[PDB]
Amino acid sequence: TTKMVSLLNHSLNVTTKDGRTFVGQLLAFDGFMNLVLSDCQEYRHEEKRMLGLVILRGEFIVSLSVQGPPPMLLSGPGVARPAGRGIPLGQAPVGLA
Amino acid sequence: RLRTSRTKRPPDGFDEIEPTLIEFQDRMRQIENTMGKGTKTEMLAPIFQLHHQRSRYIYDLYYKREAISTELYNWLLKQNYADGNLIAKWKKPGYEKLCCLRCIQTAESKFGSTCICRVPKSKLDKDQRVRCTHCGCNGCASCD
Amino acid sequence: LTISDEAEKLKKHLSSFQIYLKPKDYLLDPKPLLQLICASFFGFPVGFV
Amino acid sequence: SLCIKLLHETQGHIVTMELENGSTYRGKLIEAEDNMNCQMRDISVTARDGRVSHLDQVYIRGSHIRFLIVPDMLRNAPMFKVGPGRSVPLPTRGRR
Amino acid sequence: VMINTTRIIKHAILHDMPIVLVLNKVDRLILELRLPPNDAYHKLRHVIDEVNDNICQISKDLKYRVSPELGNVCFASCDLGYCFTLSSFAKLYIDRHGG
Amino acid sequence: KAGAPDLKKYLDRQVFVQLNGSRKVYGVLRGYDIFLNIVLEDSIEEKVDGEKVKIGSVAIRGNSVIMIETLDK
Amino acid sequence: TSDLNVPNLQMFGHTAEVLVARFDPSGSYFASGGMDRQILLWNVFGDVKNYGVLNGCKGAITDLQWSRDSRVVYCSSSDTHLMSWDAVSGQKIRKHKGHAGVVNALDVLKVELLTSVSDDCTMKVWDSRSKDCIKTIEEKYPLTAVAIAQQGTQVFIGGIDGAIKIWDLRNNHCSHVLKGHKDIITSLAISKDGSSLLSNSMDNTVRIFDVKPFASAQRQLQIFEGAIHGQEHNLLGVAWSRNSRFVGAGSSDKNVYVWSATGDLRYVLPGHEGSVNHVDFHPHQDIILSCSSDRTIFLGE
Amino acid sequence: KRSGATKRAQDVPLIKHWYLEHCPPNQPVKVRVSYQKLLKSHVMNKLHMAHPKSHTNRSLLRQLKNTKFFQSTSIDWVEAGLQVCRQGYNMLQLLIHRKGLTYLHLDYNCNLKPTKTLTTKERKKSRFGNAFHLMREILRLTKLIVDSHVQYRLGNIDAYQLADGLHYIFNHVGQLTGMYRYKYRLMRQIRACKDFKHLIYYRFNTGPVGKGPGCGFWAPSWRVWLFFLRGIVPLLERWLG
Amino acid sequence: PLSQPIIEPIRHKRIAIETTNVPDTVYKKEFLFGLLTGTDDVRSFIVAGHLHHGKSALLDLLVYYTHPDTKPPKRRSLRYTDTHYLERERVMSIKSTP
Amino acid sequence: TYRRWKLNLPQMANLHRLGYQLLSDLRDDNYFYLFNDNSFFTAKALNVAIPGGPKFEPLYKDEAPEMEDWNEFNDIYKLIIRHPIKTEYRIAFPYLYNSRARSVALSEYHQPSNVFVPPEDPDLPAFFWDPIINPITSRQLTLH
RNA sequence: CGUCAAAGCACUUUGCAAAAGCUAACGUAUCUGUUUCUUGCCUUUUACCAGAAACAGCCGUUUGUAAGGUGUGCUAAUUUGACUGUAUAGUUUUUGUAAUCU
Ligand SMILES: O=P(O)(O)O[C@H]1[C@@H](OP(=O)(O)O)[C@@H](OP(=O)(O)O)[C@@H](OP(=O)(O)O)[C@@H](OP(=O)(O)O)[C@H]1OP(=O)(O)O
Ligand SMILES: Nc1nc2c(ncn2[C@@H]2O[C@H](COP(=O)(O)OP(=O)(O)OP(=O)(O)O)[C@@H](O)[C@H]2O)c(=O)[nH]1
Ligand SMILES: [Mg+2]
Ligand SMILES: [Mg+2]
Ligand SMILES: [Zn+2]
Ligand SMILES: [Zn+2]
Ligand SMILES: [Zn+2]
Repeated sequence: TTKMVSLLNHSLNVTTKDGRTFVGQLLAFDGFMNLVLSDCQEYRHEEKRMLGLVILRGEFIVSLSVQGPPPMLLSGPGVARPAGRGIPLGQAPVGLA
Repeated sequence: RLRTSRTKRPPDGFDEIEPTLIEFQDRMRQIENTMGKGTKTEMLAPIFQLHHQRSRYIYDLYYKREAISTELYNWLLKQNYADGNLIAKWKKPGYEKLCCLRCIQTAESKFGSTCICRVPKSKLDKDQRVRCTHCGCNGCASCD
Repeated sequence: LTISDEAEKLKKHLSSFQIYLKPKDYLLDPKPLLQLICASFFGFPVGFV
Repeated sequence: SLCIKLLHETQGHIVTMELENGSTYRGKLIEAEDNMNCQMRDISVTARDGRVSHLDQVYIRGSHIRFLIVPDMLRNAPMFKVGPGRSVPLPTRGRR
Repeated sequence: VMINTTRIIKHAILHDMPIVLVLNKVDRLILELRLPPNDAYHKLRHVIDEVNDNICQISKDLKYRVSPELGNVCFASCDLGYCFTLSSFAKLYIDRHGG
Repeated sequence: KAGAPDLKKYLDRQVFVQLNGSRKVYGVLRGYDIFLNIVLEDSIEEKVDGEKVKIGSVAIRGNSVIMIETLDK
Repeated sequence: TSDLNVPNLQMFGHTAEVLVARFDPSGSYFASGGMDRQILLWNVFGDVKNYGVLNGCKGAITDLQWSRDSRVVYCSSSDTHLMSWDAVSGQKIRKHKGHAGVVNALDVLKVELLTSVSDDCTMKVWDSRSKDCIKTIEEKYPLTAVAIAQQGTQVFIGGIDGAIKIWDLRNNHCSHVLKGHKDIITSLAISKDGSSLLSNSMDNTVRIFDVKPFASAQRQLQIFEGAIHGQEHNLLGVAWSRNSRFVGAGSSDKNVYVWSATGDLRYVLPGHEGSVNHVDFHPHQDIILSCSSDRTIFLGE
Repeated sequence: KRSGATKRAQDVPLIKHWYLEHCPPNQPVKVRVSYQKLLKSHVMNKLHMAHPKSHTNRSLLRQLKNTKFFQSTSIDWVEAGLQVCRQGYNMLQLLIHRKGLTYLHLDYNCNLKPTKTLTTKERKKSRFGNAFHLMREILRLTKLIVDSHVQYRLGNIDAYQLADGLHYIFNHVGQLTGMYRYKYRLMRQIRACKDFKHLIYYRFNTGPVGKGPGCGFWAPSWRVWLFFLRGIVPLLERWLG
Repeated sequence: PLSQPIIEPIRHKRIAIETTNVPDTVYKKEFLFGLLTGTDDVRSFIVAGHLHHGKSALLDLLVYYTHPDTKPPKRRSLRYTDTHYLERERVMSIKSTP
Repeated sequence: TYRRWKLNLPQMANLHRLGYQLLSDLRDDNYFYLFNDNSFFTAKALNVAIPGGPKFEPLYKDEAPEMEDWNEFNDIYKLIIRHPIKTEYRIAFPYLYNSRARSVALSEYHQPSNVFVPPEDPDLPAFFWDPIINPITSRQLTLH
């Protein structure tokens, strides 16, 4: 049931045993998957009804699906300074002399 | 370290090896008294010698002849009869015959390098096979 | 049980209530251990409310 | 459980709920249980067809509930973490 | 019950104020006084009776009567962090052991 | 586990019970169980037409109880 | 000849030799890392100051690669690991394990695919979330540098043998070798379009090869002399310009080398205090980045 | 408690509650005054309590151990004490000989006595300062303590005699060293040791146990001298430097 | 007098305990405002009794639960709702802090 | 490193038994009423001295008659003498019983009295009615 | 106790950094010094006497972090953190009062 927790705050549409559909934002679920939906709209065959905060029973629920993503360094020791390149008179690798 | 007559009795396997440890202690005392014939650091070389030898004796007791119980061996290390760090070095590959522990650490050298004794003789020239100044060591490397 | 230093018996009794403590918790001072046990056993003071 | 906690939160407000019949009830919630049995006052029942009646005191059994329309300002009710043994979602101060 | 408690009770009943009694520092009966459970119950009962007497000295109405069976008295140990009643502890039995 | 329903205030009062299938029974509540099984005495049944028959002592299974109603002010 | 405040800018930081410093694909940011087990993030334009450090790595940053999103950073460590650092928050995302030696090189794909080689004579390709090597290729001698084609089926791995191996991830047929080198290949870099490969080897010759399915024999285009490698056996980098007409390299002779892709030496500019591990060009302007084993990184034109 | 943090051995007073409480009745005047003076010192300490200031952890011993000129080992305490006494004596001898002051004799008990009658020139040249004399007297006290322990180790005295001797040493620094001359603020510590002696004595010699030698409860005086040394160490190091 | 400074030092007279910013709680402040404004869930009462019988500890019991940030002090009780340096000195409530 | 300890209950009980001569027997803290640190700070500030406690320097020497006047405020003419104002009052209530009250410090007013008496003999049960406690008989009440 | 996650773990050495924010024991302990004032004893200086203010030093403590050491392991051990964590076909949710038409 860990996956079910991942659906918190997502927007959900739930088909019911009646056949209606509630769409809204999930607030909290249950062991019997009682759902709490905020800002809920009703889909009665399509007719629109504002419901608001709605608690669905576990038995009433048939299926559910998501419709939207959930609403959503300190420092370092580095310091820069301009400088030029100094040409050496040698042509040899560092190890070899 | 020092044990009284009323102290807790050492484990069972101690008494048969007690006399030779006593001999080690006796000669350590003699080396303390013995003076002369060396520079400021050469006179202190035989100390490490005997110390390594004593620790090697205990190491030989456990790991090569299993003549002592594990309880007695932990007791011996806890009573400083052996150097735990030196034995730990002896238990890893490349340091089977380590002389002492000052010839492995690089913070005590001028140029941040180990001692000459740690170096295999095959890559060392014939002329520079000299006695270590730290402990008189004549070759630590496991190859030799 | 909390005071009298009975770790195993107290642990078993709390396990029966599904109250689970970390092993380092039984080795606490008597008074903070009492507070921890009482806060796990009797949660929010809902009786007063 | 958080859902029954919210249902308990609702008591004293006006909540609308519909049962397995299809009738919707509009009244003041006065009691609630873990089974979601509800006690109501001043109910205005709207039947499935549309007939409107009135009731004074009812004790609706929980098993015959489809959903409830909780008042909106309970959206900010706190959802507390529930341990294994705890049966009521409450603020915690012990281990968990 | 002390002198200021008596004054508070008198002024509250004189002003028609419901009173909820919290019997604090219960843990001192167990850890300090070391009373046996029965004598601890007697001590609690005596304190409640003293509060009820102080109430009755003003108005003998039954509306102002504090006693645990009315849910009007809470046993608390705020240092150890608990404050229960008869009904709260009873519920804490019921949730564990059924219906 | 289970839980006892709160019905002490409903005891020994004239009550109306709505069962499943559009039933309806009067009566005085006399007892209840964990599963809301209720017991009624000297009760009266309503039919769809509307005439009341004396139905008597009744022991309703709690599974079928839709609502329990009192009428007093 | 750019938007830089100064023609030449010295960057001071780090507590040991810096081994890699790579530009953001957008050309707005870049990071650096080395033997100090630390990653420093910088700002290309403005005051050029640090805005974050990436602590937690338990080893030297042998190589690192920016992500196309410019939001996550992948770092290769000498301690047989491959960490994924979130640039904008600085927390551990994931640590990919499975190698058996020092992870030498790293490369990223146009698709979240990572590739790497290590001294255990293996090559491993990683998904950004799999946390495990989905494909593994075993060789006989340790591998030193990788290049992944942006199209996503051919990988070029250069190692001790002095011959570049081309591996087809799907085909697993390897009977096609880009012979021509004679010593250790320090670095490989693919052209922007995906047609030419830049190779640097310890045999002192920087060579350029073509990356096409079809060839007219002797796939070797041309070689460049001068870039010499010291006795420290360092991993010297090579870079492809944004227009892929100037090829760059670093040499252990304190020289930064830029060639015109036609065999004519263009830049010989000195300026480093030690062996220069990495060199890179800006994808928008004519900036050249230097990274030497002297705790310093140079800006360019 | 049942859980703590292992305070240092000298951070445990063990008799603080004796004078933090009231004085027992029917005591001589000196005991009452001792109680009052110790309470005064405690109150003065508590009044000027400063919240500790933040600072990074630094320690001389770790810095010295980092160098190659210092080594480490484990030895008996009496051996370490003998070594410290001998080293201090050698150091004091080497400064009395790099001055040409070879006619002055520093005996093994740390007394500077000339070996011959001195002219005015020698007497003015051989005048040392407060730093040298203070350090010499501290060294003399240390040698007294280590010599007591050595006597106990030889079997010349038993444990009870050793404890009594140590208590006497710590209570009678002003009569055994003469260190007070070169730093007179030691008199506070001397007064404190006398006060502690009074408390312990009048709580020790009660009943069957009477007057005489034997009281060896030397922890309070010992920690008093430790806390004097804590403050005098930086001053002496600066002066000797 | 010599005591009067020429340049007065910057003095901020703090008398009570007061958190500069509102500490977090287990609930939301808007929720509490909704209960106070649009609900009958508000109870107004006083906590009274004798001296040192534990009435401030009763409120500390609730503060420990609603305010997770607060922690018990080292050597005494929290004594929330004291908020006066004088009361913290005498270790007893002198004012009626709501 | 020997930096933290955890002891059992029998061990702590036995240590408490062994070192029983060197620990207080108060467990109340009401014993130090006017003889604790804050009272001493107040006494030092006011220059008074409780006859069992320390004596300090005045800390405030500014009491010269610079005003040269009695201010007709503290004069006997208009003052009711009932009981002398002892210094215990001036230390207990520093801000009421004396003017010129600067640098004084306030102390804890009261503590709940401890009612724990340790058992005399272990054979008795831990929970036992002590005869010193008065019996609970209060048939002097008029309840509802 | 259980599940998930990442961290080798236990002990220990050294370096760096920090330690009141909401009135409160970094240390339930306790020394020394400087400057500016006021005192005590005083033939002058150090050395002193005892109170205050402002400053410092020393003996110590805690935490974070980095690199190592010893002993055991990676063919497993321990620690840390998080968790909406448990049964159950027999009325109150998950082993169907369903289909049938309208
Ligand atoms: O110096 P005081 O504190 O006054 O104590 C001295 C004396 O000390 P001196 O030897 O320094 O004079 C003894 O004390 P210790 O020498 O033993 O410390 C002795 O103590 P005991 O009798 O306990 O051995 C006794 O003190 P008291 O008489 O209080 O026991 C005596 O005191 P008087 O000076 O009063 O004779
Ligand atoms: N043993 C024990 N002590 C308690 C308990 N509750 C409070 N105390 C102690 O009671 C003392 C006073 O606590 P406070 O909360 O200040 O009591 P108060 O009534 O607010 O005091 P005032 O405000 O002056 O009247 C403190 O020592 C608390 O630790 C308890 O439940 N058990
Ligand atoms: Mg209060
Ligand atoms: Mg003169
Ligand atoms: Zn050697
Ligand atoms: Zn050696
Ligand atoms: Zn050597």
